[PDB]
Amino acid sequence: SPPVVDTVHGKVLGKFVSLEGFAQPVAIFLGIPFAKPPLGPLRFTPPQPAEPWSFVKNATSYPPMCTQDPKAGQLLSELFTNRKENIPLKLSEDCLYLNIYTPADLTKKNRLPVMVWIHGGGLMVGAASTYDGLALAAHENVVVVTIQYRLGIWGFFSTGDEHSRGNWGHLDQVAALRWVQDNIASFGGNPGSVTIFGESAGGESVSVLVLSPLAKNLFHRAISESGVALTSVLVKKGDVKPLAEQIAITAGCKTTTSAVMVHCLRQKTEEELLETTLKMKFLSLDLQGDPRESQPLLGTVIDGMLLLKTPEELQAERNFHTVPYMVGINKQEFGWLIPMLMSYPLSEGQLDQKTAMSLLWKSYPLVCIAKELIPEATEKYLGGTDDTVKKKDLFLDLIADVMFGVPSVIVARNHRDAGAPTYMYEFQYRPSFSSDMKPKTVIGDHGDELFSVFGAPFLKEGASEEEIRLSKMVMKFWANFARNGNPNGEGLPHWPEYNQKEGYLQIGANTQAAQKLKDKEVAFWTNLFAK
Amino acid sequence: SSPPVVDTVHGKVLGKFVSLEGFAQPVAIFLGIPFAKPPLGPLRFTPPQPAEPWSFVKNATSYPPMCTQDPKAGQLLSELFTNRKENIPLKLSEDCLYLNIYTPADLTKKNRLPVMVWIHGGGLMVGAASTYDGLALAAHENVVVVTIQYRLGIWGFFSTGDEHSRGNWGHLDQVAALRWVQDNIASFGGNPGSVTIFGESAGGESVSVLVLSPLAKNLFHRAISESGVALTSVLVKKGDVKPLAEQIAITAGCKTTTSAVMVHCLRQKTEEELLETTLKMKFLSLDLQGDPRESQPLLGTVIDGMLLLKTPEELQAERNFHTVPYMVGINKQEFGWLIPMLMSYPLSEGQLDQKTAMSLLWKSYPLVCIAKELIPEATEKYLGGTDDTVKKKDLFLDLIADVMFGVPSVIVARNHRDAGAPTYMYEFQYRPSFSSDMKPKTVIGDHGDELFSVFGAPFLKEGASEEEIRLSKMVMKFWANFARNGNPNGEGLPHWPEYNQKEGYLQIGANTQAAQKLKDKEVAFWTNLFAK
Amino acid sequence: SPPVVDTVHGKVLGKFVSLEGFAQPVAIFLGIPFAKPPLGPLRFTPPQPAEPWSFVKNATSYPPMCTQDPKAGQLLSELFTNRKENIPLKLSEDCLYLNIYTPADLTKKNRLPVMVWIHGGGLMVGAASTYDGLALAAHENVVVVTIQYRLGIWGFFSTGDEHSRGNWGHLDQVAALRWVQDNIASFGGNPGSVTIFGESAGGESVSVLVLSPLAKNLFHRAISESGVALTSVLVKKGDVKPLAEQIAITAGCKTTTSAVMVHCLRQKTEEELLETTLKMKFLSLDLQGDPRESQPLLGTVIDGMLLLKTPEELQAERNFHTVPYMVGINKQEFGWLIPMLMSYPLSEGQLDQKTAMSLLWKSYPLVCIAKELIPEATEKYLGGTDDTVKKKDLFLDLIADVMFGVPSVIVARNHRDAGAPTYMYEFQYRPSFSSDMKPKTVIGDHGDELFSVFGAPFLKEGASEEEIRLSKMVMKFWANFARNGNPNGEGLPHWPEYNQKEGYLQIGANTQAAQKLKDKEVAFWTNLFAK
Ligand SMILES: *[C@@H]1O[C@H](CO)[C@@H](O[C@H]2O[C@H](CO)[C@@H](O)[C@H](O)[C@H]2NC(C)=O)[C@H](O)[C@H]1NC(C)=O
Ligand SMILES: CC(=O)N[C@H]1[C@H]([C@H](O)[C@H](O)CO)O[C@@](O)(C(=O)O)C[C@@H]1O
Ligand SMILES: Nc1c2c(nc3ccccc13)CCCC2
Ligand SMILES: Nc1c2c(nc3ccccc13)CCCC2
Ligand SMILES: Nc1c2c(nc3ccccc13)CCCC2
Ligand SMILES: *[C@@H]1O[C@H](CO)[C@@H](O)[C@H](O)[C@H]1NC(C)=O
Ligand SMILES: *[C@@H]1O[C@H](CO)[C@@H](O)[C@H](O)[C@H]1NC(C)=O
Repeated sequence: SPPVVDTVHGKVLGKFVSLEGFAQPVAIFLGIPFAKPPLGPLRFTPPQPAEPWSFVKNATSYPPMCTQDPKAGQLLSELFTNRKENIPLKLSEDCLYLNIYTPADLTKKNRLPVMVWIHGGGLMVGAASTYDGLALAAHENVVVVTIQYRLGIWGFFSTGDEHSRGNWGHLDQVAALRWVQDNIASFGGNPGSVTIFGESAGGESVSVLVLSPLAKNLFHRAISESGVALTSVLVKKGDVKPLAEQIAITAGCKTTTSAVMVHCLRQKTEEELLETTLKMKFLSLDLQGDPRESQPLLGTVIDGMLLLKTPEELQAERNFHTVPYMVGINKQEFGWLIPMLMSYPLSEGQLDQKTAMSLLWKSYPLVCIAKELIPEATEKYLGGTDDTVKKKDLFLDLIADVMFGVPSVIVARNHRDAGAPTYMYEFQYRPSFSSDMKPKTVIGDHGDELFSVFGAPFLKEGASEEEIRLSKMVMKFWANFARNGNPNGEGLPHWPEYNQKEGYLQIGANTQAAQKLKDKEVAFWTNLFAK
Repeated sequence: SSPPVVDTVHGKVLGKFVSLEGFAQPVAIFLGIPFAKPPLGPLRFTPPQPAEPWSFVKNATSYPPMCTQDPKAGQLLSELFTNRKENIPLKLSEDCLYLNIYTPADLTKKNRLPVMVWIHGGGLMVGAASTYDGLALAAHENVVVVTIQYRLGIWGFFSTGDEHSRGNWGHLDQVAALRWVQDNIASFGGNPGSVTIFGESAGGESVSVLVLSPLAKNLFHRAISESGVALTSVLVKKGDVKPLAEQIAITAGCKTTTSAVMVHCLRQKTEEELLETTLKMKFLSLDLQGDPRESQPLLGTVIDGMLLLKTPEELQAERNFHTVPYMVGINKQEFGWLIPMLMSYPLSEGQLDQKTAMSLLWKSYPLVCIAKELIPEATEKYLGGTDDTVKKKDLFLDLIADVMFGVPSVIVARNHRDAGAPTYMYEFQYRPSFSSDMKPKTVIGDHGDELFSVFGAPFLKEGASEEEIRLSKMVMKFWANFARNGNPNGEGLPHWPEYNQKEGYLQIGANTQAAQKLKDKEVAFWTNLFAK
Repeated sequence: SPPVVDTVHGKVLGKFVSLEGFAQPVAIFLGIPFAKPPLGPLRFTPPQPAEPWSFVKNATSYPPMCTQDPKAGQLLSELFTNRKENIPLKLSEDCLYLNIYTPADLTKKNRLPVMVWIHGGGLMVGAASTYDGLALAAHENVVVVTIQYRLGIWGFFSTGDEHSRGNWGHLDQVAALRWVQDNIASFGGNPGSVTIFGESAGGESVSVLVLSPLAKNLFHRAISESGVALTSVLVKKGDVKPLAEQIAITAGCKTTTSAVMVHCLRQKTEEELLETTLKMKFLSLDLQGDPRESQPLLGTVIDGMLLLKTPEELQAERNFHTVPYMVGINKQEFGWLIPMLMSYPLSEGQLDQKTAMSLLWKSYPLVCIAKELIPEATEKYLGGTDDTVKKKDLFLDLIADVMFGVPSVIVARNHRDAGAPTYMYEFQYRPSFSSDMKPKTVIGDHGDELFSVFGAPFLKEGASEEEIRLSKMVMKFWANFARNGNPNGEGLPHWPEYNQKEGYLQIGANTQAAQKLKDKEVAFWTNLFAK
């Protein structure tokens, strides 16, 4: 009969789902509320605990995804899902739910490691239901939890002061982790061993939680995939008041004071805030006016609750409570996916430096390179050869290194020097699940590792023995890390720890260890930004 | 100093004098003259009506607003296509049926200069007349330049397929502006007996549409279509238009019970709600999700029974159209950069394998209409010649350009010629210094590049080489000679052969010379392919 | 291939439908517009000519029915339709359409008689699509046309002055008759021979058209089935201003002036006017307050365009169209359907005079019998027996006679005395198509003749031979009347003309002639109301 688990707030009914090659059916619970719906006065406020229910709550239907651009959200889900057919999702402000995939025999007593997944999507789009934890759970014997949190205006609107601090979405992630602590034992998970992992904005969220005192003791291991707190495009520094006013004005609100803007925005309907979102044209590279004034995403701010100061300052603090941390990147972070989703103005296979400099300046919101420095940056990367074809490839490497490569290594180095176990990787592989619109030459594009991590080869059809093995290896590395804070194990290539030798693992068709990931790039960019 | 005051049928207008270096007679410029009644309220989705007469003098010296459209796309396109020094920021408004006049004539005396009426492009969804400054062309060639505006998007082309909302309101506005020219241009030193209509892209398709429409009879005497004709499928809705109409009404929160209900409901919506609906439909952007055959890139021309009695193809099969001198042209790389960029094509890698190419070509259905079964043959034909992946990408862009512009342009020219009318063709291949900085140096003759020569950008903007200056002078000469005689030829200019059975055409660029049989093989390949 | 006809405003495409045993198929055209949609500023104004269309208009789907109580309209359509299955109809203010059923060979030239049907429904509900003309058209070789007209508030709102005269629905009826004159020949119809017929409110409409100068030359024969201009409830006499104001107030409008009330009601959405309609509780007997103040329906008024004076004044003046006129009633007009639809308070097979008197006073809006006269009226109908079962039956008769019986005979008499051919009938048969909720004892209830007139026995599945025989005879009489202004013909029982002998036909399983229909009832009520 259907699995029924008892949680703090009430009973929940899930369903059993078997996976070829496993005798123990996985118990799946969809749409479990971990907080009170952020509706009405609750919009733009920290999450409150869910209210208890009387009988058995049916947890067998996908929850709606947080309000976001429905077309961009659906496209993204289609490109990222590990399941056979993408699941159409409904939109709603009532989205603070989480899905659980437990391989534990609930009739007995278990304490399996827990892996909490934080999806990406620039903090503007995305959903938990996009990711099916069936394969990872069944193959690695771990409890997989996929959570949701407020996005866009709903999750990050900030006036820069106490009337709307911001980071609601991040507070939601924290609320989910607190929920896991109080309830995961009932699903056969060990609250004493929770690993948080995510990619892109999800990786940046994990990185933020790692530096936050609010998340202390809510997790014991962390994994950031293609995204950290130093990925400047997701973190807003300085005064955020101007942005708040641009949003309120576009929404048809007065900007008399912070309290007035917030109060007015709380009165707007979901559709009105969604229409405001579309007018702001987020997720897109603005090619008009001054690049310095364009804000393609609404993200993390230094609110004073979640983050006491900038991530750059919080890293140097060699004494906070640490946890094993794995930080990785993909070979071509800006190879296709991101540029495509941002309508990046690149269509020619040949790029000249004059144009490169123009594009880089227009890319200010993503790279933050002062106009006076564009020449140096461009010359450093493109002055290499006289092949304009190779020049555009190097240009894509430049964006990638600034957005993910250098930030990741800098975070890893600081985590290491803080005395905590650190691991790094570089993923280079072109999955068969890639979009038909993605050139075959792109290898290790943003998000390419997700298919291996969530066992797509075991849910989706068609996959070479090589792709299947790669997924088994990756899931093993990730689950081993979940269990012991060390990815190593028998039958797996050796993954050196990221110490002073800066060893890291190159993951792909052929997997081996290497040293000094992005060494020269970090040196160059650190000196450039120093100016 | 003393501003020029002209007497129009509806009242007096006051303009301003502007001097262009190299000419004694200052050009009299009149901005924002209304040629129709503001299409507000119950007038939305109906034919344009005559402007109301006014007393005293109407000050015509401020740019009029551009018709309601995506403000970000509208403004960006304006910056990319303007020929003046600084782009003029424009206001949005449903009250947009205005035109600007640039007359080089001496209004104190009598003048009958040839008149050139410009119709801007922008997929019938965006654009403005003010983007194009007629000062240079007017002074340099002694012609009266008129830039007109017309309703765009929902306001200009919403159609229910029946009598409740036939559609083509934007084209009816173009007709009304031409009618205003006939009745008023003489007062500005123009000759209503010699009116030339020219436009680029959607503007070119409009010109082509006017050539095939009974409503435009005796309104123009010469025509020029630049990069766009009535056979550019994407702009001409063929088949049942009801589905698109219902989808627009639904998005606007309207019931679809009957056509009259849809129309009545949309008429009650505010300008902002319709603009929000427009932004939600996400027009002029490649939809990468779902079935490509359901994507609706834009709202456009329909066979309404008033403007167009039947499809363009049928109208030309039978020589049923205005046999005025016609110049049809294209640029070397129509889909080179500007359009793929504005439509958000996924070409960040700049390279492309055949499998990826067939995938995008299929997603490009709304633009090219190539059945999935035919994609392999179409792709093999263009990319199979080389193994280089970057080159393949270049050939892929040529393939899309040939289908949207190249082939349609030649087919139209041939039908116009075979109808015994004077026909001319050209292929523009040059990269202006006024190109966007984000546009690589390898893109030459991209969509819109010829506009800078036609409107004398080298004489209004700065940094033009002597070669570019010489090109613009030659092009304006050709265009104005054509406007004057229906033949572009003149002393001092390369010989431009007429597009007859020999199919001669002019290659315009750094090197300007006559050639023959433009896109001959391509027309043959595609005419056969589309026949299954 | 499909039938394509050329009409003044353009081409229309219909469809061929064959009837078992008929060689030539019937051409059917559904939803042809005969006027411009009465939307926006056209609400509460006379109908305007329809705009022409350019190609071929597809007229093969049923048009919507004019806005009205959706629950009530659907129920009524289901009870009256002659089709095998009732068609669900959509609501819309855009409802000025008509359906055509022509048995003619369109490839030739035909001049078949035309019968224009005006549906009933108290001028508050109803639809043309409820009535299928296939059978009547094929069996009698006549062109059948079913029309629609504005209903309720949209069709009859009147301020009592020039700012909103009222009777928009009747003007819509005139517009359709005008369209028939200009276009019917194209459908094989003869504009020189048009017969208008309807039942209930449609019967009253036909009666009003006979008295209106606006309809001269639009028809040549008329048939009123259970309803005439003397059926008081459908005709507003006196000052209509108070009702106008009550509707305005219910809709949230000010009543400062007529123009202000009209202008305000024009800005209301269809839904708002429908909600106002529901709050008014039309088509329902009000059991609260003074019976004299309740208005169960919005109807005809003496506007000065359609009607220049009350029917009574126009009859005395002998000022009207002297076309052949057939006027009939059913045995039990208030037998079940109407009392049921009005939520009439009667659930006992027995009724005492005291209760009867209270009910009759409550029925004021339907009968207009002053309270001081209630005793005499009641004593005259019930006082003859002690059987309280027979008393309630007699109570229903009294309502029926006052609403239909007497008014019909008086109208027949005035028409006869005006020198025009007149015929009367009394229908007494219980169709097998009656509702399952209608007691078997009710015979000749309101609307029962409709199934015979429209040939339900030929469209519905398996009707008894007796019922089939009755319908063939009725359609025969109706069609002979249509072509000759005299129903008589070969093989049909003799139907005497309604002259000084006052002969009329008793239609039923046994059809025979009789004399002096409701003669004593008319004498009684005429004397009573004269007080
Ligand atoms: C005319 O309209 C009808 C109804 O819209 C079309 O009929 C087809 O679709 C209807 C259901 O959506 C059905 O009622 C019809 O039975 C169905 N069959 C056909 C094709 O007749 C019809 O195609 C239209 N014809 C024209 C000339 O457009
Ligand atoms: C919306 C509108 O009508 N603006 C018009 C303005 C106003 O008339 C003036 O600013 C006076 O208010 O001036 C013009 O006519 C003009 O000078 O050419 C252009 C423009 O169309
Ligand atoms: N996944 C995305 C990320 C970023 N931008 C994006 C923009 C559009 C769609 C997806 C995105 C910025 C860096 C973090 C990841
Ligand atoms: N997106 C388009 C633009 C232009 N023409 C177009 C023609 C067809 C389809 C899309 C188009 C002209 C310049 C502005 C952009
Ligand atoms: N009140 C009346 C109702 C109906 N018809 C009527 C016909 C005439 C006069 C009053 C009527 C049909 C059913 C609903 C009520
Ligand atoms: C739970 O809901 C699902 C549909 O989402 C349904 O299949 C199932 O019957 C429900 N369980 C119970 C017992 O309500
Ligand atoms: C005409 O309009 C211009 C622009 O606003 C203004 O500067 C000028 O004073 C006006 N002249 C007249 C005639 O009012």
